[PDB]
Amino acid sequence: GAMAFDGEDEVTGPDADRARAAAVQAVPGGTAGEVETETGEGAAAYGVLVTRPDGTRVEVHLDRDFRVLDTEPADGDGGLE
Repeated sequence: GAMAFDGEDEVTGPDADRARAAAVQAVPGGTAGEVETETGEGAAAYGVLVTRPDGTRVEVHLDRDFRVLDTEPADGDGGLE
Protein backbone atom coordinates (compact mmCIF):
# COMPACT_ATOMS: atom_id res chain seq x y z
CA GLY A 1 0.00 0.00 0.00
CA ALA A 2 1.50 3.27 1.17
CA MET A 3 5.24 3.05 1.77
CA ALA A 4 6.32 4.24 5.22
CA PHE A 5 8.55 7.10 4.06
CA ASP A 6 6.94 10.52 4.45
CA GLY A 7 7.98 12.69 7.36
CA GLU A 8 5.60 14.14 9.92
CA ASP A 9 6.74 17.59 11.01
CA GLU A 10 5.92 17.33 14.71
CA VAL A 11 8.75 14.90 15.42
CA THR A 12 12.49 15.42 15.82
CA GLY A 13 13.47 11.94 14.68
CA PRO A 14 13.57 10.69 11.06
CA ASP A 15 12.85 6.97 11.44
CA ALA A 16 11.21 7.81 14.77
CA ASP A 17 8.29 9.12 12.72
CA ARG A 18 7.99 6.60 9.89
CA ALA A 19 8.15 3.50 12.07
CA ARG A 20 6.02 4.97 14.84
CA ALA A 21 3.18 5.79 12.43
CA ALA A 22 3.15 2.17 11.27
CA ALA A 23 3.19 0.95 14.87
CA VAL A 24 0.09 2.96 15.80
CA GLN A 25 -1.77 1.12 13.05
CA ALA A 26 -0.68 -2.25 14.44
CA VAL A 27 -1.43 -1.74 18.13
CA PRO A 28 -5.01 -0.84 19.19
CA GLY A 29 -4.68 2.18 21.46
CA GLY A 30 -1.42 0.86 22.83
CA THR A 31 1.70 2.54 24.14
CA ALA A 32 3.83 3.74 21.24
CA GLY A 33 7.07 5.69 21.49
CA GLU A 34 9.52 7.25 19.06
CA VAL A 35 12.02 4.78 17.66
CA GLU A 36 15.77 5.03 17.15
CA THR A 37 18.00 3.57 14.45
CA GLU A 38 19.56 0.24 15.38
CA THR A 39 22.83 -1.14 14.03
CA GLY A 40 23.20 -0.17 10.39
CA GLU A 41 24.90 -3.36 9.27
CA GLY A 42 22.48 -6.24 9.68
CA ALA A 43 18.86 -7.13 9.00
CA ALA A 44 17.12 -5.05 11.66
CA ALA A 45 17.68 -1.37 10.99
CA TYR A 46 14.72 0.03 12.91
CA GLY A 47 13.49 -0.98 16.35
CA VAL A 48 9.86 -0.14 17.03
CA LEU A 49 9.02 -0.10 20.72
CA VAL A 50 5.35 -0.80 21.38
CA THR A 51 3.45 -1.94 24.45
CA ARG A 52 0.02 -3.50 24.74
CA PRO A 53 -2.02 -2.27 27.77
CA ASP A 54 -2.01 -5.90 28.93
CA GLY A 55 1.45 -5.21 30.30
CA THR A 56 3.45 -6.63 27.41
CA ARG A 57 6.20 -4.68 25.66
CA VAL A 58 7.44 -5.81 22.27
CA GLU A 59 9.95 -4.26 19.90
CA VAL A 60 9.20 -4.69 16.22
CA HIS A 61 12.34 -5.23 14.20
CA LEU A 62 12.09 -3.65 10.79
CA ASP A 63 14.34 -4.16 7.78
CA ARG A 64 15.71 -1.69 5.24
CA ASP A 65 12.22 -1.26 3.76
CA PHE A 66 10.21 -1.27 7.00
CA ARG A 67 8.99 -4.81 6.45
CA VAL A 68 8.11 -6.68 9.63
CA LEU A 69 10.91 -9.16 10.30
CA ASP A 70 9.79 -10.37 13.72
CA THR A 71 8.44 -9.23 17.08
CA GLU A 72 10.02 -10.37 20.34
CA PRO A 73 9.02 -9.23 23.87
CA ALA A 74 11.39 -6.58 25.17
CA ASP A 75 12.33 -6.51 28.85
CA GLY A 76 14.58 -4.21 30.85
CA ASP A 77 16.31 -6.54 33.29
CA GLY A 78 19.44 -6.88 31.21
CA GLY A 79 21.72 -4.15 32.50
CA LEU A 80 25.36 -3.61 31.58
CA GLU A 81 28.24 -3.07 34.01
